[PDB]
Amino acid sequence: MIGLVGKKVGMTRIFTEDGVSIPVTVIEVEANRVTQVKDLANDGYRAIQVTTGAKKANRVTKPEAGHFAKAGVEAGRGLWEFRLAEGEEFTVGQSISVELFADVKKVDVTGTSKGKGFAGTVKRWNMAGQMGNERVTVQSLDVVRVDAERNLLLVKGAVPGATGSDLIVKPAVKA
Amino acid sequence: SRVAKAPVVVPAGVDVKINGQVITIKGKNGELTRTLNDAVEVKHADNTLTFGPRDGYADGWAQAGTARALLNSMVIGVTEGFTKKLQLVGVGYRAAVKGNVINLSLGFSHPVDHQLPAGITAECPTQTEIVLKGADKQVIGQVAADLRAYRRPEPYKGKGVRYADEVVRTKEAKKK
Amino acid sequence: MKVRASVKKLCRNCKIVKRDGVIRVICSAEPKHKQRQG
Amino acid sequence: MIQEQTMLNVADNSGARRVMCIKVLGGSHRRYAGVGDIIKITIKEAIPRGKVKKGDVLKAVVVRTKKGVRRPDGSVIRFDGNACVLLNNNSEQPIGTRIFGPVTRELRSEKFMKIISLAPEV
RNA sequence: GCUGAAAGCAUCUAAGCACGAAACUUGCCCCGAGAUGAGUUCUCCCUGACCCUUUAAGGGUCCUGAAGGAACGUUGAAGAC
RNA sequence: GCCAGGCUGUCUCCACCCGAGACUCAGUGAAAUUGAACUCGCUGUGAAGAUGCAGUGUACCCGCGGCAAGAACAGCUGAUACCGCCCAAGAGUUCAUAUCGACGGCGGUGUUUGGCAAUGUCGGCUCAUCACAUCCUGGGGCUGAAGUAGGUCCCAAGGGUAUGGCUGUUCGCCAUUUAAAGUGGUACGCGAGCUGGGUUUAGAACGUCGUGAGACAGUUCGGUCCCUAUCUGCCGUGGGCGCUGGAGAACUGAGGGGGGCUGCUCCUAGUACGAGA
RNA sequence: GUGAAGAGGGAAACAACCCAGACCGCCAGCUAAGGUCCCAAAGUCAUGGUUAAGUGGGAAACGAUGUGGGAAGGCCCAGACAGCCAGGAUGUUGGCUUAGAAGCAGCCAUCAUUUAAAGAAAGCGUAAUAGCUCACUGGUCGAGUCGGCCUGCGCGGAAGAU
Repeated sequence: MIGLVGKKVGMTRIFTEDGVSIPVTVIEVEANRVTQVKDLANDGYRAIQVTTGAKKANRVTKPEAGHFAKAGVEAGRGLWEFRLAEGEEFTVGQSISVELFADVKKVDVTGTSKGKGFAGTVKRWNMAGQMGNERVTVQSLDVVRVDAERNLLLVKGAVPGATGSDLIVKPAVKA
Repeated sequence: SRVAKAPVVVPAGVDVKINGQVITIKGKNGELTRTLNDAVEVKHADNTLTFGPRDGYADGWAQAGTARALLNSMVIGVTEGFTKKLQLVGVGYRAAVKGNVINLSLGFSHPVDHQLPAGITAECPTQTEIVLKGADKQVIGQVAADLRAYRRPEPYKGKGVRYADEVVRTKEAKKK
Repeated sequence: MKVRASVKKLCRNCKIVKRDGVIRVICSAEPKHKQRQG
Repeated sequence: MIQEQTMLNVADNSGARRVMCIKVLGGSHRRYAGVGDIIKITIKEAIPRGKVKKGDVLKAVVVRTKKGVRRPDGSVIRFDGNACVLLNNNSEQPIGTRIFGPVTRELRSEKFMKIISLAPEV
């Protein structure tokens, strides 16, 4: 349906009752309120613009400050878009929590891999060029635990990006 | 040519509308439309449908006969119901029919369902052998094509007997 | 099936059909006599 | 972990002392084999009189691995070396009725139901 | 392949007229409006004056210097620069 | 002169760390080459692979770090030889083409033998591109298909299409796996990319020819593997400009990047039924 | 003859293919080969025919069944071609190699009554039976139909170059 943007914190192991160690990646998912709504009539497609974080007033460009003021919400650290699946729509300022992912069991994570210097031909292809800092998606990941009251998200395996890197989690298209 | 030079009697209760190339046939069974080829200028000719090809077409006579044949068929169908039609089905394995779905087990490990194209006078007089009817007129387009494509009582073993009421062939079996 | 240049009626039950610009021979008795390229 | 031309120990009373690996099976274009995988090995030393003779080439399975294997809880089983027991294509029941050292719990395969009984030391 | 004549039998087709191979393309992921055809949407900022000429996509003068960027410092899991 | 054993990243696979260069700042600074350049890909022709000739398509202008894709060997003809086809005697339990198919004719090839008269040449490594005229994943037709397996034909290039001993070897034989371990063009691809295993730049060595320098598809050793790759092409990233008052963000999207592999078992299931097998 | 030692135009490029021998200058007109959809200048020009396949816009020898036509030939309202609501009855379960070939394997005749009409027999399937068709014969509609030659082109042949 619709995904949310979060911040990567770290990854560790979670022990099940039966005694199985499972890797989990920690994602802090703040309530991503909606700033603008795009529709077929005006914008040509259905979408919603979500924002997260918090920027200082002195560190926010006046155009961005006005844009956030129009939506009547505090200025975030960035804006992201998610295409609707012809389902229920949303309204400006509608905060979205992690409760949506509490009943999905399958999520896909997109983000920017850690930047690296030039990698030789053998190192890259196994042509040589800079690696990292490009969008990459890993799909078909299962959410282990969800903490709504703490804005926490755990998924199995590893996700692109280092500590503090922003990532996007969306419902698993494949199934 | 020979088919074209054959006026087709249209009995009472059948309405024929000739909107240029468009041919509309109505009757007891229901509505029926068929856009005819532009090479034929068939005259309405109440109580008949005399066909005369338009000048300037080499394919005029064959097109006129092609029209005549199925125009007569459609007329005597809308008056009685697809004179020129049948069907064939009761499909030789564990199966059933309900609503607009014929559920089947044609030699597969999973059921195969053929969608009934919005209208069918389904029946099951006997278990499994070839038969069916005319009432469905235009909705009978193929229908049995999916039934035979999945399996056509393989013409070696006869593993599962034919269809609704009549017969089908087979010859000798080794492996099941 | 046969794809020879020349197609002829091997038996009585052979019919010549021009399909997609190709002259084929269709036999209702034995499929073996079916040849594609005319 | 076992690779091509790897030294394996002996964990049976068949009389073998040193066995060498010649080919690796269990997967097309496979470079490594696991503990629960079949390998092709030969014999370097044999007892004076016995069923096993020098030069024989036959299947075998690794019971203990120097690299070790992982566990769902994070535990790891590690040994001082690699131990392998010879297996035959026909009559899979190995001649050796006694196995030196312990064994892991991954021998619950269909073909390894007769070996769990042996190796009393776990 | 349901009906099926032309050509009282028949036929994949002439006509009412549907399935179907992983073959093909979408669908699955990423770059992409320098796409000069230079795309769509939101927001923010400027609301002065005078003179001259070859009198109009004109020029110059005094004041003004908006948002934003760049300039420099700490630097980074970004980086040859 | 030989054997057995211990012994290291030579490799499966490379992983990480310390110095000197590679990159930037401040100054010194020369050459090989140079007719002039506003120095694109493909098709066609050309003293015969065209950045410069005809056609077609793409590309805003200028920089930076990069992998290096840029007589002997390689003109006219085709008897010879190979390839595909047509007819077709016959084999096939009767039935020429399910499968082979004798005697014949027809065309294409420059893949052998042939006839006329400073372009560094066979291999192995890296790197690949393209047609199917398909080895496989294959489906679809015929079957002498009472079946998987299969015997033969239409299409499919989307993808895959080995390891070791004899050769320098192309090729071929052998053993083990796989789904197969494909056919060919790319100067019988690729030496201003990597080594030269014999041949075939320069040296010298042995036998022969000539008094002589020298020569030998007679045979070993090693063999600058020459050319500041200026420049052509491509990955990445920057400086300027335009999108028409200026600016910060979020994106639709014309097009473009590459992958569509697969073994075993399970329940289905000793299932369809089949005289049984 | 050309180039050598002749420029220029056409054949998309091109020196041996076609037209054509440059004294100089003109923003004049008429021609040769070649063109008159555009690129790029000229007829989307008139009449008579071929073409349904982009063959034109690449191909030989050799073999047929498409239209346009020619010579014609056979059967045809005492009604032809395709047709079939109707018939295909009886010994000929045959002697013969009796294992059953009975027409559907062969030695064999290849006869004979009903006859508006039927053969001691052409296909499908049965161990052979049996059974369904076709040769011909009754009835309606019915007018044309069938096999080869000549050919210009459509065709095979035919598979051509990142």
